[PDB]
Amino acid sequence: STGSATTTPIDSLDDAYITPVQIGTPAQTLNLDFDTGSSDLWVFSSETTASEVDGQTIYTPSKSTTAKLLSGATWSISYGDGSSSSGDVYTDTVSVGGLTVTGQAVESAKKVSSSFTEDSTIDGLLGLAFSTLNTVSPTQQKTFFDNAKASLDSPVFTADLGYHAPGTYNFGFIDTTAYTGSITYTAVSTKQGFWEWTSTGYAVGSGTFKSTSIDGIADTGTTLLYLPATVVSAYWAQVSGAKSSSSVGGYVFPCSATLPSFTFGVGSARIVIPGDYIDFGPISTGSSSCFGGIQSSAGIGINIFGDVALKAAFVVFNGATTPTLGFASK
Ligand SMILES: Nc1ccc(F)cn1
Repeated sequence: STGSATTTPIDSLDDAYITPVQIGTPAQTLNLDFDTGSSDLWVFSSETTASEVDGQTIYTPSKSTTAKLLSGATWSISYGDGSSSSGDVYTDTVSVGGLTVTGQAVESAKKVSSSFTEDSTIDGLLGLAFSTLNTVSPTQQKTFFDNAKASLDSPVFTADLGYHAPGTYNFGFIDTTAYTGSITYTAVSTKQGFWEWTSTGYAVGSGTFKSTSIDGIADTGTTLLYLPATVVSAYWAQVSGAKSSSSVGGYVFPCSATLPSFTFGVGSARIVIPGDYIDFGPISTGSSSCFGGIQSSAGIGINIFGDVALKAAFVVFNGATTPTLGFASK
């Protein structure tokens, strides 16, 4: 089998991407944030504290003839932005773009933190990291991809995120029309539960490529590109007026600037992020100071190839016996 679904930026800055997902019988369609950095499929629900729901579409398990409560199971997750959610668990039928998993664990939120409530466009998350990170207790549950993998034509899922435009998540096949050149595959460590790989280096704009190993994760659920302080300083040094702002929480730059591209290495291959992809707009409404899309990982403990990086590429999440990651230009 295969599946294919369109993924769309939630706003004019590509702050995140949502993909429609059918849950239950009859289907209930929720727009979920596909997150290769986490491993829980959780949704806003009929059980979510009312004051914490503000415009999201909810899953109502009592209206699904295929929903079954997973007895005694609870879940609780926290993310790198300080947000969190928790609740109980059902199993139900989940479909993405034509691909169906029966008995998928659907984590129903009883509580969500303020940043989830305040985002009316995201009805939940669909985790696509490794199932070892799933938070369900006392019996850990598998991701949608892990459950579907054996049925797929090929044990892969691909991310083709758009810049200011729709894109595609495919399951079970590689669309060879969706990229230029070839796909370069690179090794993955699953030991932290992430799609953790090692970039071979970087360049800023038209500058010299620096060969240097940068261990990091391919994370569709993180908006920005988080890299070592040395790399980030080298990038922003090329932008007149750019500075690291403690008050704002990262590098800012004049909104009047035209940004240089940023290249990262995948083996001997190169992915070029156009400069415009690095502009995240005014720091506050009407400001002429703009927030940068490349930020230091120093206060994080891991480098993160988030959407800024991934949207410049066609990315293969290869769940073969030995998982790997593939990147192509597009
Ligand atoms: N980096 C993040 C932040 C929030 C979330 F839900 C997932 N990933």
